[PDB]
Amino acid sequence: SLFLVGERLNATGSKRFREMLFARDLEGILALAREQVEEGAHALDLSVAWTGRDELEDLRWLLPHLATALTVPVMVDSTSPEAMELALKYLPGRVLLNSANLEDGLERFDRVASLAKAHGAALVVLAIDEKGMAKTREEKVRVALRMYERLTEHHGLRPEDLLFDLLTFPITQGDEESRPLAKETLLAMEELRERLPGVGFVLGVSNVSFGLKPRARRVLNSVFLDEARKRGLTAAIVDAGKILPISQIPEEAYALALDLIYDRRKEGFDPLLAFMAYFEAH
Ligand SMILES: CN1c2c(nc(N)[nH]c2=O)NC[C@@H]1CNc1ccc(C(=O)N[C@@H](CCC(=O)O)C(=O)O)cc1
Ligand SMILES: [Cl-]
Ligand code: NA
Ligand code: NA
Ligand code: NA
Repeated sequence: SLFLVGERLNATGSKRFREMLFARDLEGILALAREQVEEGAHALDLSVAWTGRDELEDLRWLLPHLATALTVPVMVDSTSPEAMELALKYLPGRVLLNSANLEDGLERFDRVASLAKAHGAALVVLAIDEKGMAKTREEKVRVALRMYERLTEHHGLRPEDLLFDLLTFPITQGDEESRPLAKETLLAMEELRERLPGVGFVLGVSNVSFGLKPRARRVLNSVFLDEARKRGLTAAIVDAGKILPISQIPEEAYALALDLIYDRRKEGFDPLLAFMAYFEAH
Protein backbone atom coordinates (compact mmCIF):
# COMPACT_ATOMS: atom_id res chain seq x y z
CA SER A 1 0.00 0.00 0.00
CA LEU A 2 3.00 2.41 -0.40
CA PHE A 3 2.33 5.21 -2.87
CA LEU A 4 5.31 4.62 -5.22
CA VAL A 5 6.61 7.74 -7.04
CA GLY A 6 8.79 7.02 -10.11
CA GLU A 7 12.13 8.85 -9.84
CA ARG A 8 13.56 8.71 -13.37
CA LEU A 9 12.06 11.86 -15.06
CA ASN A 10 14.96 13.74 -13.52
CA ALA A 11 17.65 15.51 -15.57
CA THR A 12 20.42 15.25 -12.95
CA GLY A 13 19.23 11.76 -11.89
CA SER A 14 18.78 10.07 -15.32
CA LYS A 15 21.10 10.26 -18.34
CA ARG A 16 18.39 8.68 -20.49
CA PHE A 17 15.84 11.34 -19.52
CA ARG A 18 18.34 14.21 -19.82
CA GLU A 19 19.40 13.37 -23.41
CA MET A 20 15.77 13.16 -24.52
CA LEU A 21 14.85 16.39 -22.74
CA PHE A 22 17.74 18.19 -24.45
CA ALA A 23 16.74 16.90 -27.89
CA ARG A 24 12.99 17.56 -27.34
CA ASP A 25 12.34 13.79 -27.88
CA LEU A 26 8.77 13.94 -26.59
CA GLU A 27 7.78 10.37 -27.51
CA GLY A 28 10.93 9.01 -25.85
CA ILE A 29 10.02 10.88 -22.65
CA LEU A 30 6.41 9.61 -22.74
CA ALA A 31 7.72 6.06 -23.32
CA LEU A 32 9.92 6.45 -20.20
CA ALA A 33 6.94 7.71 -18.17
CA ARG A 34 4.73 4.78 -19.25
CA GLU A 35 7.47 2.20 -18.43
CA GLN A 36 7.64 3.56 -14.90
CA VAL A 37 3.84 3.37 -14.50
CA GLU A 38 3.81 -0.26 -15.75
CA GLU A 39 6.63 -1.12 -13.30
CA GLY A 40 4.46 0.05 -10.32
CA ALA A 41 4.63 3.88 -10.20
CA HIS A 42 1.39 5.58 -9.04
CA ALA A 43 2.88 9.03 -9.64
CA LEU A 44 5.94 10.52 -11.38
CA ASP A 45 8.57 12.86 -9.94
CA LEU A 46 9.49 15.56 -12.51
CA SER A 47 12.82 17.41 -11.94
CA VAL A 48 14.08 19.22 -15.07
CA ALA A 49 16.41 21.71 -13.26
CA TRP A 50 19.89 21.78 -14.82
CA THR A 51 22.45 24.56 -14.20
CA GLY A 52 22.64 27.13 -17.03
CA ARG A 53 19.39 25.85 -18.59
CA ASP A 54 15.88 27.29 -18.45
CA GLU A 55 13.60 25.19 -16.21
CA LEU A 56 10.44 27.15 -17.08
CA GLU A 57 11.00 26.74 -20.84
CA ASP A 58 11.41 22.98 -20.48
CA LEU A 59 8.29 22.74 -18.27
CA ARG A 60 6.16 24.96 -20.57
CA TRP A 61 7.08 22.54 -23.37
CA LEU A 62 6.69 19.23 -21.48
CA LEU A 63 3.76 19.76 -19.05
CA PRO A 64 0.91 20.23 -21.63
CA HIS A 65 1.95 16.94 -23.25
CA LEU A 66 2.11 15.16 -19.84
CA ALA A 67 -1.43 16.41 -19.10
CA THR A 68 -2.91 14.65 -22.18
CA ALA A 69 -0.69 11.49 -22.27
CA LEU A 70 -0.54 10.47 -18.59
CA THR A 71 -3.30 9.55 -16.16
CA VAL A 72 -1.10 9.34 -13.01
CA PRO A 73 -0.33 12.53 -11.05
CA VAL A 74 2.97 14.39 -11.30
CA MET A 75 5.18 15.27 -8.35
CA VAL A 76 6.79 18.57 -9.35
CA ASP A 77 10.36 18.52 -8.09
CA SER A 78 11.59 22.11 -8.01
CA THR A 79 12.77 24.92 -5.78
CA SER A 80 11.29 27.55 -8.12
CA PRO A 81 7.82 28.76 -7.15
CA GLU A 82 7.20 29.81 -10.79
CA ALA A 83 7.93 26.20 -11.89
CA MET A 84 5.37 24.96 -9.36
CA GLU A 85 2.72 27.39 -10.65
CA LEU A 86 3.28 26.12 -14.23
CA ALA A 87 2.59 22.55 -13.10
CA LEU A 88 -0.46 23.69 -11.11
CA LYS A 89 -1.76 25.49 -14.25
CA TYR A 90 -1.32 22.59 -16.68
CA LEU A 91 -2.21 19.64 -14.39
CA PRO A 92 -5.04 20.86 -12.11
CA GLY A 93 -5.83 18.13 -9.52
CA ARG A 94 -2.85 15.96 -10.60
CA VAL A 95 -0.01 17.66 -8.66
CA LEU A 96 2.07 16.96 -5.59
CA LEU A 97 4.49 19.79 -4.69
CA ASN A 98 8.09 18.71 -3.89
CA SER A 99 8.90 20.68 -1.78
CA ALA A 100 8.67 23.30 0.95
CA ASN A 101 11.37 23.91 3.51
CA LEU A 102 12.35 26.57 6.04
CA GLU A 103 15.96 27.28 4.87
CA ASP A 104 14.87 30.55 3.18
CA GLY A 105 12.67 31.45 6.20
CA LEU A 106 8.97 31.60 6.91
CA GLU A 107 7.71 33.73 3.98
CA ARG A 108 9.16 31.31 1.41
CA PHE A 109 7.82 28.31 3.36
CA ASP A 110 4.41 30.05 3.45
CA ARG A 111 4.44 30.89 -0.28
CA VAL A 112 4.83 27.22 -1.30
CA ALA A 113 2.30 26.04 1.34
CA SER A 114 -0.28 28.58 0.09
CA LEU A 115 0.00 27.13 -3.41
CA ALA A 116 -0.70 23.64 -2.00
CA LYS A 117 -3.72 24.93 -0.05
CA ALA A 118 -5.18 27.15 -2.77
CA HIS A 119 -4.88 24.44 -5.48
CA GLY A 120 -5.69 21.30 -3.42
CA ALA A 121 -2.24 19.77 -4.03
CA ALA A 122 -0.42 17.43 -1.65
CA LEU A 123 2.73 19.03 -0.12
CA VAL A 124 6.16 17.48 0.52
CA VAL A 125 8.06 19.20 3.38
CA LEU A 126 11.76 18.59 4.00
CA ALA A 127 13.35 18.53 7.46
CA ILE A 128 15.50 21.60 6.57
CA ASP A 129 15.42 25.02 8.25
CA GLU A 130 17.56 28.20 8.54
CA LYS A 131 20.41 26.26 10.19
CA GLY A 132 20.37 23.48 7.55
CA MET A 133 19.56 19.79 7.16
CA ALA A 134 18.29 17.72 10.13
CA LYS A 135 20.70 14.78 10.46
CA THR A 136 19.91 13.49 13.96
CA ARG A 137 16.65 12.07 15.29
CA GLU A 138 16.28 15.13 17.55
CA GLU A 139 16.82 17.70 14.77
CA LYS A 140 14.26 15.95 12.52
CA VAL A 141 11.53 16.00 15.19
CA ARG A 142 12.24 19.69 16.02
CA VAL A 143 12.04 20.89 12.41
CA ALA A 144 8.99 18.69 11.64
CA LEU A 145 6.94 19.93 14.65
CA ARG A 146 7.63 23.58 13.80
CA MET A 147 6.45 22.95 10.21
CA TYR A 148 3.38 20.94 11.23
CA GLU A 149 2.20 23.71 13.53
CA ARG A 150 2.51 26.31 10.76
CA LEU A 151 0.93 24.08 8.11
CA THR A 152 -2.17 23.22 10.20
CA GLU A 153 -2.80 26.38 12.29
CA HIS A 154 -1.99 29.05 9.64
CA HIS A 155 -2.69 27.42 6.25
CA GLY A 156 -5.48 25.09 7.41
CA LEU A 157 -3.89 22.10 5.66
CA ARG A 158 -5.02 18.69 6.82
CA PRO A 159 -2.51 16.12 8.11
CA GLU A 160 -3.54 13.91 5.15
CA ASP A 161 -2.40 16.60 2.65
CA LEU A 162 1.20 16.47 4.06
CA LEU A 163 4.21 14.31 3.23
CA PHE A 164 7.13 14.77 5.67
CA ASP A 165 10.54 13.96 4.18
CA LEU A 166 12.94 13.37 7.04
CA LEU A 167 15.80 13.10 4.49
CA THR A 168 17.75 10.22 3.00
CA PHE A 169 21.54 10.49 3.02
CA PRO A 170 24.08 8.06 1.60
CA ILE A 171 25.54 5.63 4.21
CA THR A 172 28.25 4.63 1.83
CA GLN A 173 31.18 7.02 2.44
CA GLY A 174 31.88 5.36 5.82
CA ASP A 175 32.82 8.51 7.77
CA GLU A 176 31.61 8.82 11.33
CA GLU A 177 28.91 11.45 10.51
CA SER A 178 27.13 9.51 7.73
CA ARG A 179 27.14 5.94 9.21
CA PRO A 180 24.05 6.42 11.48
CA LEU A 181 22.06 8.68 9.13
CA ALA A 182 19.60 6.10 7.76
CA LYS A 183 18.93 4.73 11.30
CA GLU A 184 18.35 8.31 12.55
CA THR A 185 15.66 8.90 9.89
CA LEU A 186 13.99 5.55 10.62
CA LEU A 187 13.80 6.33 14.35
CA ALA A 188 12.52 9.89 13.78
CA MET A 189 9.78 8.52 11.53
CA GLU A 190 8.51 6.04 14.16
CA GLU A 191 8.42 8.86 16.73
CA LEU A 192 6.68 11.34 14.42
CA ARG A 193 4.13 8.71 13.37
CA GLU A 194 2.93 8.71 17.03
CA ARG A 195 3.29 12.47 17.52
CA LEU A 196 1.58 13.46 14.23
CA PRO A 197 -1.24 10.97 13.56
CA GLY A 198 -2.55 11.12 9.99
CA VAL A 199 0.51 12.74 8.32
CA GLY A 200 2.20 11.05 5.36
CA PHE A 201 5.91 10.35 5.19
CA VAL A 202 7.98 10.32 1.97
CA LEU A 203 11.58 9.36 1.24
CA GLY A 204 13.95 9.53 -1.71
CA VAL A 205 14.94 5.94 -1.09
CA SER A 206 17.65 5.64 -3.80
CA ASN A 207 19.91 8.24 -2.10
CA VAL A 208 20.78 5.77 0.69
CA SER A 209 23.03 3.72 -1.65
CA PHE A 210 24.99 6.24 -3.90
CA GLY A 211 28.51 5.05 -4.76
CA LEU A 212 27.80 1.30 -4.68
CA LYS A 213 27.51 -0.94 -7.77
CA PRO A 214 23.98 -1.24 -9.23
CA ARG A 215 23.18 -4.76 -7.89
CA ALA A 216 24.14 -3.60 -4.39
CA ARG A 217 22.08 -0.38 -4.67
CA ARG A 218 19.03 -2.44 -5.64
CA VAL A 219 19.32 -4.57 -2.51
CA LEU A 220 20.07 -1.71 -0.11
CA ASN A 221 17.30 0.53 -1.47
CA SER A 222 14.75 -2.28 -1.18
CA VAL A 223 15.75 -3.19 2.39
CA PHE A 224 15.73 0.49 3.45
CA LEU A 225 12.29 0.97 1.84
CA ASP A 226 10.99 -2.09 3.73
CA GLU A 227 12.39 -0.83 7.07
CA ALA A 228 10.85 2.58 6.47
CA ARG A 229 7.41 1.10 5.69
CA LYS A 230 7.43 -0.49 9.18
CA ARG A 231 8.28 2.87 10.78
CA GLY A 232 5.29 4.47 8.97
CA LEU A 233 6.38 5.38 5.43
CA THR A 234 3.36 6.15 3.19
CA ALA A 235 5.06 7.20 -0.06
CA ALA A 236 8.47 6.60 -1.64
CA ILE A 237 10.46 8.02 -4.55
CA VAL A 238 12.03 4.96 -6.18
CA ASP A 239 13.24 3.47 -9.43
CA ALA A 240 9.89 1.60 -9.77
CA GLY A 241 11.21 -1.50 -11.58
CA LYS A 242 14.24 -2.08 -9.29
CA ILE A 243 12.50 -2.62 -5.94
CA LEU A 244 12.99 -6.24 -4.90
CA PRO A 245 10.60 -8.02 -2.56
CA ILE A 246 12.47 -8.89 0.65
CA SER A 247 11.90 -12.63 -0.05
CA GLN A 248 13.94 -12.50 -3.32
CA ILE A 249 17.02 -11.04 -1.55
CA PRO A 250 19.54 -13.76 -0.54
CA GLU A 251 19.75 -14.24 3.24
CA GLU A 252 23.40 -13.10 3.61
CA ALA A 253 22.81 -9.95 1.51
CA TYR A 254 19.67 -9.16 3.50
CA ALA A 255 21.48 -9.46 6.85
CA LEU A 256 24.44 -7.35 5.70
CA ALA A 257 22.00 -4.67 4.43
CA LEU A 258 20.30 -4.40 7.81
CA ASP A 259 23.71 -4.26 9.53
CA LEU A 260 24.71 -1.36 7.24
CA ILE A 261 21.38 0.51 7.70
CA TYR A 262 21.50 0.19 11.51
CA ASP A 263 25.29 0.73 11.71
CA ARG A 264 25.99 -2.53 13.55
CA ARG A 265 29.78 -2.16 13.80
CA LYS A 266 31.74 -4.52 16.11
CA GLU A 267 35.46 -5.36 16.60
CA GLY A 268 36.25 -7.32 13.40
CA PHE A 269 33.20 -6.13 11.45
CA ASP A 270 32.68 -3.15 9.10
CA PRO A 271 29.16 -3.54 7.54
CA LEU A 272 30.04 -1.20 4.66
CA LEU A 273 33.00 -3.36 3.61
CA ALA A 274 31.18 -6.64 4.22
CA PHE A 275 28.19 -5.48 2.14
CA MET A 276 30.51 -4.41 -0.70
CA ALA A 277 32.50 -7.68 -0.36
CA TYR A 278 29.31 -9.73 -0.81
CA PHE A 279 28.64 -8.29 -4.28
CA GLU A 280 32.19 -8.92 -5.58
CA ALA A 281 31.91 -12.59 -4.48
CA HIS A 282 28.29 -13.32 -5.62
C1 LIG B 1 17.37 13.57 -3.44
N1 LIG B 1 16.09 13.13 -4.01
C2 LIG B 1 14.91 13.41 -3.31
C3 LIG B 1 13.94 14.18 -4.10
N2 LIG B 1 12.80 14.59 -3.51
C4 LIG B 1 12.56 14.33 -2.20
N3 LIG B 1 11.40 14.77 -1.66
N4 LIG B 1 13.42 13.64 -1.42
C5 LIG B 1 14.59 13.18 -1.88
O1 LIG B 1 15.34 12.57 -1.10
N5 LIG B 1 14.21 14.42 -5.41
C6 LIG B 1 15.42 13.94 -6.10
C7 LIG B 1 16.11 12.74 -5.43
C8 LIG B 1 15.36 11.43 -5.63
N6 LIG B 1 15.50 11.02 -7.02
C9 LIG B 1 16.57 10.31 -7.47
C10 LIG B 1 16.66 10.04 -8.82
C11 LIG B 1 17.73 9.32 -9.33
C12 LIG B 1 18.72 8.88 -8.46
C13 LIG B 1 19.88 8.10 -8.96
O2 LIG B 1 20.49 7.43 -8.15
N7 LIG B 1 20.21 8.12 -10.24
C14 LIG B 1 21.28 7.28 -10.73
C15 LIG B 1 20.98 6.97 -12.19
C16 LIG B 1 22.14 7.12 -13.17
C17 LIG B 1 21.61 7.17 -14.58
O3 LIG B 1 20.97 6.18 -15.01
O4 LIG B 1 21.83 8.19 -15.27
C18 LIG B 1 22.63 7.90 -10.41
O5 LIG B 1 23.63 7.15 -10.26
O6 LIG B 1 22.70 9.15 -10.27
C19 LIG B 1 18.65 9.15 -7.08
C20 LIG B 1 17.57 9.86 -6.59
CL1 LIG C 1 9.90 34.75 -1.78
NA1 NA D 1 17.37 16.90 -10.42
NA1 NA E 1 12.37 32.93 10.89
NA1 NA F 1 10.26 35.95 0.50
